[PDB]
Amino acid sequence: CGVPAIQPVLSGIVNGEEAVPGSWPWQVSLQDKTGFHFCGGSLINENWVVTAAHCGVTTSDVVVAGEFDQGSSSEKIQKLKIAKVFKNSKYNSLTINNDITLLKLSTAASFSQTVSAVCLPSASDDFAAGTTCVTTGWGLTRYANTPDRLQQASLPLLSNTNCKKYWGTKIKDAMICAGASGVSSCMGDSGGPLVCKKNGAWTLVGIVSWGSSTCSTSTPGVYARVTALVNWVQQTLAAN
Amino acid sequence: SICSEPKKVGRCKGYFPRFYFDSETGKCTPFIYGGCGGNGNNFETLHQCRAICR
Repeated sequence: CGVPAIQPVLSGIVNGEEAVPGSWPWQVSLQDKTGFHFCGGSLINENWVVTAAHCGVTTSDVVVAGEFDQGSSSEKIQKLKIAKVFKNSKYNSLTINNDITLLKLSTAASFSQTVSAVCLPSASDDFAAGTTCVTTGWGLTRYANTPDRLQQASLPLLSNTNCKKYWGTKIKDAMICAGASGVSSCMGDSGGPLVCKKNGAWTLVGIVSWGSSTCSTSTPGVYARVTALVNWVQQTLAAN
Repeated sequence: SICSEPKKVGRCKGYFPRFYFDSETGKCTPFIYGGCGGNGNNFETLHQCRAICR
């Protein structure tokens, strides 16, 4: 897990940049039945995708893997049906806390150079404030259509104390902030990954969740804190 | 007076086309909703927005 066959390249989503095609192979696009992209997600193995609960995914939507340019027909993409949706029961529609949903596919994704899994952390992993990580997706590049090509951005993790100086009590323990650094997640990025590179491998630290209603690049983005939710993830996989 | 509520995108990072009733302009109008914390002035279709305001 967490080792793209095609190496991402970063300069070191608003004010992001274009991904090397295929370089974030756990990234999926969640599309409705009329074909519109509404959220992102991440492959965590060949049968399961993790995304955000507020994305409201149903068995009518589909998971699209292996995609780079949504305006292109030259990509060998996989249009994967969803067998069942598992929204975290503790998801709070009020505070957007515990913002995570698992999707079990009707048929397994076929892993390839351009399609493979991100690593998941253990509940006790520590991803230090100030760590430079990466987020990706097809959300808007300016706060109106979503961009055709996959975007990426590097951005620093914030401490929750420092994140609270912007957002106050809206920040819960099951959230982690990142950004306020010249880039911003934006509409259509939800449910996609925030990854940090731990031990030569990319690990899912955050799920794109919420932030500035205008995708301001000077305020922190907020992400579902995967370490706080990964025990629920493992129990859901085990039981279903 | 639900149509008098303002366009609210909310803070979620979803891409959800919707329609709202613009007072200034007096029309039903398309906007990108983020997926959470929306208010009443938020409809799935233009027909649906018009068929309850106008």
